[PDB]
Amino acid sequence: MHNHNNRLVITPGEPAGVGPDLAITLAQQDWPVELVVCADPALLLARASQLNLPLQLREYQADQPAIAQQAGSLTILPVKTAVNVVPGKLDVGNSHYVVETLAKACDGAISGEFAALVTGPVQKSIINDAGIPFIGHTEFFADRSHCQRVVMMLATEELRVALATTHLPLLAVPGAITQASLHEVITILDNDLKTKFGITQPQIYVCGLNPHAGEGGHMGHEEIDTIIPALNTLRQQGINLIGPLPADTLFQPKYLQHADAVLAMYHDQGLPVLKYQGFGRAVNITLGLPFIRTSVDHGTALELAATGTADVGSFITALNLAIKMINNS
Amino acid sequence: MHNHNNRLVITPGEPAGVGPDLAITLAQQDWPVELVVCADPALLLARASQLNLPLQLREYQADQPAIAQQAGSLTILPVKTAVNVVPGKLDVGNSHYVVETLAKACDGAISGEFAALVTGPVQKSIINDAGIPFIGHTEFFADRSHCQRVVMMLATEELRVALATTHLPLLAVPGAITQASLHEVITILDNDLKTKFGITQPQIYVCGLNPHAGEGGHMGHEEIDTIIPALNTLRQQGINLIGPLPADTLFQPKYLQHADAVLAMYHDQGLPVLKYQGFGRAVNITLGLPFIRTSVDHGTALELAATGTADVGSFITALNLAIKMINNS
Ligand SMILES: OC[C@H]1O[C@@](CO)(O[C@H]2O[C@H](CO)[C@@H](O)[C@H](O)[C@H]2O)[C@@H](O)[C@@H]1O
Ligand SMILES: OC[C@H]1O[C@@](CO)(O[C@H]2O[C@H](CO)[C@@H](O)[C@H](O)[C@H]2O)[C@@H](O)[C@@H]1O
Ligand code: NI
Ligand code: NI
Repeated sequence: MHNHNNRLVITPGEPAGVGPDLAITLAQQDWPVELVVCADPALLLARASQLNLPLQLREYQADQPAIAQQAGSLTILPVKTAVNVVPGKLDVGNSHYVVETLAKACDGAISGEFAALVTGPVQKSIINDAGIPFIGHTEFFADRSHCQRVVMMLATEELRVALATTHLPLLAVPGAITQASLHEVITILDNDLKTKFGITQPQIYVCGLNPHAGEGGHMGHEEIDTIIPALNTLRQQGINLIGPLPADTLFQPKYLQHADAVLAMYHDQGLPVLKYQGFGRAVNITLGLPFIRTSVDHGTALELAATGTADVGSFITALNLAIKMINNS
Repeated sequence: MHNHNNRLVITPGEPAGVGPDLAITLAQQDWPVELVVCADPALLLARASQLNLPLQLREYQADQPAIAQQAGSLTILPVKTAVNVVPGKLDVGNSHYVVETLAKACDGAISGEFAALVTGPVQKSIINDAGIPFIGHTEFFADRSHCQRVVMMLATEELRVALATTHLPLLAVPGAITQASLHEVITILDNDLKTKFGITQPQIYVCGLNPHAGEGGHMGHEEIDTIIPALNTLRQQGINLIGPLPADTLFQPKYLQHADAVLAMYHDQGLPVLKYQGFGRAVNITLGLPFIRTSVDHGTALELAATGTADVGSFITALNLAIKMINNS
């Protein structure tokens, strides 16, 4: 989107989970944008009561100017649960409700009614148990957006890793890396660093696939046959790319500090460092969608729902990042 | 070895490299053990001159009591270079000398003449160019020790990762993990944590091979078919093992803090986090050898030889770890 307004939509997600707690907790401070929470209002107020935190919900008025959200409030875009919610207890009765809040939030983000979509956790199993096709937010938003390719990034305030491949068995990773696949992934990554993170000339640092980036062909051939040629084609199109580098070189701070994003070839090459340094404030950012979407990188934490022990760090950081992307855009 | 004396052998390694600088720099403080440096004495004194640091070499007297090394000195076990050494310039003429210092140091560590072997960097190419079979210190010491299996560990003062597999292309990793291979690797790892690190009941935490440790068979089958059964056999023999866990769970500090060592299944699953947090003070420790051996985790840094800019952190930490292993043993 070339223009962004001053309203963000938040879906708390699974009502039995901690998303509601976390939304209510986020709401105890002032924000520079309007926080439009798509959720059941009774739930939020009752969860706020269970946690002993105050909360006033303001009706969402689409035709009004955004009002920067004030401490002790949220702006509600009300959607009703079908059944009573009991914290910690999944109930198939409320899955239509969860997915409805996603649909609404996604439709808004698409049109630009909402400047960014920030998501709390949902539970795939209970959604499926209600007969609704669902894997994650990513596929639901991609399909509803008619978005043909997305790229996963995990990011903290200080470090961004994107993945060339995601939830594949290790056996399948080398075959899944092609020149075509890397072309698509890096184009999206470079495009969003510019358009979403507002970095005019992103420096993207790339991991080899093999240990020591293949050590001259002595420890694998994928760097020579596939990665290097793909990067060179992209550099011809103007994308600033350094690598491929050994992962255990690149992930030293002395080099990391130079990267705007790192592209890991596979899940466990990239995520461990981020989680190590993340202090539980890591944020999932879905690239390639036609709008800004950030997310918590934890689950529903059902056992912690309504306890006051759920950590708000991921959600606060997700919302913080969203807001910078709205602006640095 | 059931008993350790108060003498450590240091091989500075490649004379044209930074190993000599680093040895001379280590020597500017007091140590609780005797530091027997197997190297050319003219080289060390000349490198000390180039770096403007003082240095007195004490002749090594095997039949005397160890004397705790004093600041401004080393104990020399002299071995002559064949040709003049020029910092930064590899010379095939001196490779026989490098390998001779390794042989001597290794023979001593074997017999218990030396309580631990700590190695500076060597350069494989120049050793090979002189017609001498060489890959690394590890294979040279393993073969000379008649040691049938070694396990690589990278460790800092705060975190230890061992690897189930090392310098293999990613394609080869899943096939290289067997019940047999994991049995051998974990036996060695557990044995050395007890005998070398002095941890009576090591808690070893194990990564799955696949992302999310295979997610119940939905993201790979190796955890179910191979890893889990291997760990259960080992737990029957009394080895305390937690996992397999997702790498991007396990490498969070909140869980790491509980592990005495982490076993990563492959190189890039384990090393990046260690290097990230290592601040360049990471130490390679070779497990399974019949003596304690620690090492720098950097190369010869030829361009930095005699500049005073080479970082001593890895070497200081390597020597520090060696000394604790001598004692905690
Ligand atoms: O040993 C590293 C190995 O990685 C490659 C890429 O596959 O090169 C990387 O490392 C080089 C420094 O060792 C850099 O000059 C290069 O730009 C970087 O891509 C291989 O060529 C090399 O053998
Ligand atoms: O999703 C994790 C995945 O890993 C396995 C091992 O392959 O189990 C690990 O994680 C469980 C918690 O989710 C622990 O109970 C277990 O001890 C640990 O090994 C799989 O069983 C699971 O599907
Ligand atoms: Ni994942
Ligand atoms: Ni390596």
